[PDB]
Amino acid sequence: AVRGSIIANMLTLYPYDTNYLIYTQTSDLNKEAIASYDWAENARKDEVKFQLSLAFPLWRGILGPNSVLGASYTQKSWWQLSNSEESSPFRETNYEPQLFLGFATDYRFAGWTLRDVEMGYNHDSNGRSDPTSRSWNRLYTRLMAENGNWLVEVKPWYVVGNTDDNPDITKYMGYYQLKIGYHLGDAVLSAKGQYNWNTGYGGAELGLSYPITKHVRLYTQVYSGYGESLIDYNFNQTRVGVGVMLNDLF
Repeated sequence: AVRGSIIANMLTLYPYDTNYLIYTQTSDLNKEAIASYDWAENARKDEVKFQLSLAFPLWRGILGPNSVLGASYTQKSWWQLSNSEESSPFRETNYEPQLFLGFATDYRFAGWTLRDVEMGYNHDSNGRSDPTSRSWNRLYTRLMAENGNWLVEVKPWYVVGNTDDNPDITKYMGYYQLKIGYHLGDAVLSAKGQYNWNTGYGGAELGLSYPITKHVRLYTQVYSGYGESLIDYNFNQTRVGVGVMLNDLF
């Protein structure tokens, strides 16, 4: 089985990243970037945030017994539920589809065991038009290794193609994302961050989850920093939220 291995599992729908629904409250709401929306001025700091993440095997065995041509779809949304006055609109959705090539490996080194090696294309959108449109594409490599109750993932990338809606996004995002998971009994502690040294901008996301049932977990999240979403890429905030989860990191 190997817990947390996206590619191994991938070799009923398949999860990719985590899936979850939480009720959040942000330290501040970026009214500036969404000022062109009629409702923008009466925007509240409490939103429902949720994420879906599916993985789809397209061609298993394309380069051997442990490889796969695959695709994923991760979608995050921030919803102004409590804002009944404006018709509880969606503030923002990020659509993040990937086309990739992944390997279920077993390369051991220093007690660690590298289990996923994945290389592909990444497109990340917010589906809006001008002037609220946000977008960037990336060639990345996702690398995951395990060690007992530890899981560590590193996903470096190279920004490719056009970035006109957010030229300087890479200034706030960085060139890689780092995940740390920890298995305290059935509780999963998780750390998700990215940071650009040359600029000093970045952001982190802490998390704690515990099962209620075989398919549902209690979950709490704390995001703090830049780039929580595309429309808030150049905007800092601390958001905290509580809700439910299907699958975590492992």
